[PDB]
Amino acid sequence: AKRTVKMGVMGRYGTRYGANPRKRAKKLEVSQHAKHFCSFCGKFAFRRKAVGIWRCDGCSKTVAGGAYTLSTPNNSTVRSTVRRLREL
Amino acid sequence: HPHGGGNHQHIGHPSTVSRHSPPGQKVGLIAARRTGRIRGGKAVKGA
Amino acid sequence: HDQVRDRVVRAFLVEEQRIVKQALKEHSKM
Amino acid sequence: MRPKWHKKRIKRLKLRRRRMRQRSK
Amino acid sequence: GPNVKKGDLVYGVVHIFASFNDTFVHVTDMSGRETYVKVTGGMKVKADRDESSPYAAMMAAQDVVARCKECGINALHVKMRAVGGVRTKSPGPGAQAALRALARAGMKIGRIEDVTPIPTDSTRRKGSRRGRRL
Amino acid sequence: WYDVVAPANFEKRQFAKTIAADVLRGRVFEANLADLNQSAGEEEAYRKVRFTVQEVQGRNLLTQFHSMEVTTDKMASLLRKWCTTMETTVEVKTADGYTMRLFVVAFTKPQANQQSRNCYAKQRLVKWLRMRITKMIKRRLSKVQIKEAVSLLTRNVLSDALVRRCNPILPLRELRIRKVRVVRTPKFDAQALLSAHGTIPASV
Amino acid sequence: DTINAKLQLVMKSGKYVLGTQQALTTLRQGRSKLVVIANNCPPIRRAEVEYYCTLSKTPIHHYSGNNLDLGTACGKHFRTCVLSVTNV
Amino acid sequence: TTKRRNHGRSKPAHSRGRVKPIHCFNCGRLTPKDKAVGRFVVRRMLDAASARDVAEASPVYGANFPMPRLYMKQRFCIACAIHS
RNA sequence: CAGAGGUGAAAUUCUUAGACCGCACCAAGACGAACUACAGCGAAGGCAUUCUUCAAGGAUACCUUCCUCAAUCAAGAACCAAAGUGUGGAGAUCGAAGAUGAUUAGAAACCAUUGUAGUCCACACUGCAAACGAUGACACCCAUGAAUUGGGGAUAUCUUCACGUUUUCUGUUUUACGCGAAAGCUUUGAGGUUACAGUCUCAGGGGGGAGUACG
Ligand SMILES: [K+]
Ligand SMILES: [Mg+2]
Ligand SMILES: [Mg+2]
Ligand code: NA
Ligand code: NA
Ligand code: NA
Ligand code: NA
Ligand code: NA
Ligand code: NA
Ligand code: NA
Ligand code: NA
Ligand code: NA
Ligand code: NA
Ligand SMILES: [Zn+2]
Ligand SMILES: [Zn+2]
Repeated sequence: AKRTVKMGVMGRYGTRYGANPRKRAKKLEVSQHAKHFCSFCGKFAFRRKAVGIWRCDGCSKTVAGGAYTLSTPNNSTVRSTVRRLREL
Repeated sequence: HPHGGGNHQHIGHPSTVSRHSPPGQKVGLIAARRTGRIRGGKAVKGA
Repeated sequence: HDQVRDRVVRAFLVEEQRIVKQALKEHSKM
Repeated sequence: MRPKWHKKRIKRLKLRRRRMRQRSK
Repeated sequence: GPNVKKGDLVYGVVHIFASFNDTFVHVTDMSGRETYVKVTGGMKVKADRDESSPYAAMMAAQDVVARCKECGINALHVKMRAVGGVRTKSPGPGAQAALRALARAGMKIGRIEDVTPIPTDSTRRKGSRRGRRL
Repeated sequence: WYDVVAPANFEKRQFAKTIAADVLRGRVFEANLADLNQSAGEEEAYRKVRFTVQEVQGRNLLTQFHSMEVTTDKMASLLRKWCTTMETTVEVKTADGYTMRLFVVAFTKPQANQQSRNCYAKQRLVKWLRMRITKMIKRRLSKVQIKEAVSLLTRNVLSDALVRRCNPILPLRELRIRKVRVVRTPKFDAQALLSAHGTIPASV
Repeated sequence: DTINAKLQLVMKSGKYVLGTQQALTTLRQGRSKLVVIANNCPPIRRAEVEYYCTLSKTPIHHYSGNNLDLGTACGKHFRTCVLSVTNV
Repeated sequence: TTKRRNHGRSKPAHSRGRVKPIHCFNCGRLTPKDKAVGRFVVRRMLDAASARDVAEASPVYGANFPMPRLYMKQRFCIACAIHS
């Protein structure tokens, strides 16, 4: 059965910190405890080991990036520009 | 502290202090060019 | 054993690639 | 008067009624 | 002045800015980085309303010729303009009077061009979406 | 008082006067092409040529080509309600190292026996015409010096090549180069500047 | 798309093999007709296969797709990196 | 009571949904482009009295070379067109 | 170098260390004039600089394949101008609130100078418009003359593809019987209805209270 209506992983806090701060922290907590895609090995295998360290147990590899997510939106621009300049 | 004391909790004097104040007197907003909530664009901060 | 095997194969293949590239450069030069 | 102005008056009265009901409850 | 014979013509550029509020008669060189005389219609009339009138712009032209002949310039290239931009493109009332008074005063008119600014695509202009409710 | 000298591509030099050497250089002087080339074709009267000062010799200012543009009255006149207007922007680098941007405008015309109200073109043919114009301009202007490039544009010999070579694609009422601007210059060379002007006129 | 259709036809009526070890075995036995490798492959791992193909004079095709893409083209629910066709 | 079968604009039953508005020439009011009255005007810079004086004093303009004109497109709101 | 601005007229402003004006340049943010129209595209809301790129959509051509697979809908779902809300950017122009001039018996307004939120972007909400053709979707018949957009078939001109004539399919507009209280509609109906039956679906029952109260 379903155990909470809307308060998900944040249900461990009880009634204790304010609805909006809990709702704001929930998205980052979910993304930080999720599992992310590995471009090499082609599967969902990346897990966080500290505030910016992501580790893939399949390929046995560690990557630097993002506090609560594997890739930040700012890095996509850098990779696109680098690839285009290399193509030139 | 320069701000301590009183029967109510308050600062008796302006909290903007000079750039030439001696150590011990330089507490508060130091050499502030402006105070209050900014309306409009936010400028850059620094010399 | 797997690390030793990987190192052996990598050594051989890299040396072959280097030899081919250098020979191609010299043949273009001459 | 203008129906838009009358609707504004109705909205203001309804908002006041909701606030009064919340305070009185 | 310049080292030329009496017959030889020395050429300048006159910028004529005719809005509804006022009129400008500005004389420069070909580059535009050096100016000789600048007389406006508001320097010859004691009322704000008469600043742009064709009469007021007429006097601004004559006093330009008096000083210009002293500087050693006898011919002018015309560059007329209006407000432009996001505003009206129609020139003001004093544009005709300013140019005509230059010709009768004894200035050799060269080539005439229209240089009012025009936007390829512009910004929003004054007034609401209801316009000016006069 | 100083004198402004145009390069050797134009016949009537010494076209302006002005009223300390560091401040003088860099000024831009504008003149009408009909005055320099001294021709009565009634078509070069609508072209303005700009020159920039690079070196002052005595009281003579030695200039170099800056830009060229058609007057607003002529450009406004060639617009018709039931036609198609096409524009093209081309950037080409010459042999010397000058890179220039060109703007080209073309208009459609109806056929001799056409009985339709309008003469709109098709987007496929407009794109094909645009592709041809940039290809030939990039080819001819990239193998000549700055002196030859100005002569081609001012003498109106490059424009006649497009109208002849692109009329089969679409019937054209008129095709003109609206504006030419120099957007990049190489390093300054004293020897190159003197060669362009040849024998300078004397000034008093 | 042509290569995907051809591989589908081969799988419907032919004999193929998945896996680096089995592909190398087919190359050693001289029972291989074509080898297909995906793009996301480690350099040394792909280099051994390419070296064997060159030595045996066997044609080699580069898929330019993920290993998950190659598995989907093969019509499977698992990722495959190397494919060896023994009978067409 | 419908006054015009085109409702004062050149937009039929259903072929468009929205047309970019433009500012009136005089008051600056925003009106749809197909509803605004639009005229293109070409006018002489100077009138006959002033043109004769300038042409006589100009070594460039004369019988053969004509004087330049001003070409503009003017779009007005329906009110500004009636008053003008 | 002695004013510029603003107005019916002025005052609101700004300017001798100097505005307004003229020339070239630099920075940032919006926006792509004219051509632009009883034109084109989209289910609607909506959509105009060029080049490269990704997945789509309609019409046309066909002696290709399949064989009733369809029309319209409670419940349910998705999208939806502007204003507005939250969190991060950006801040050129314009500009609710406000401030200072005008006007007026009076001006809180209309006019002038400014000016914050807004306006622009990404993500997440809101779910309303004279959201109008004030006209639900699908199918059949129907008179005349215009045009015009896209494709196809047959048989007078120009340059080294465009155009002319006649048919044709799809769109998109202008100008008879019949109908209507009238205004008016009219191959794309508001026609074919007391001579009343092609199919489905959403609303209405004199005017206010009122789209209000309670849930
Ligand atoms: K609408
Ligand atoms: Mg004053
Ligand atoms: Mg303002
Ligand atoms: Na103290
Ligand atoms: Na306190
Ligand atoms: Na306090
Ligand atoms: Na005035
Ligand atoms: Na004034
Ligand atoms: Na349906
Ligand atoms: Na908005
Ligand atoms: Na106002
Ligand atoms: Na926005
Ligand atoms: Na509604
Ligand atoms: Zn991996
Ligand atoms: Zn108006």
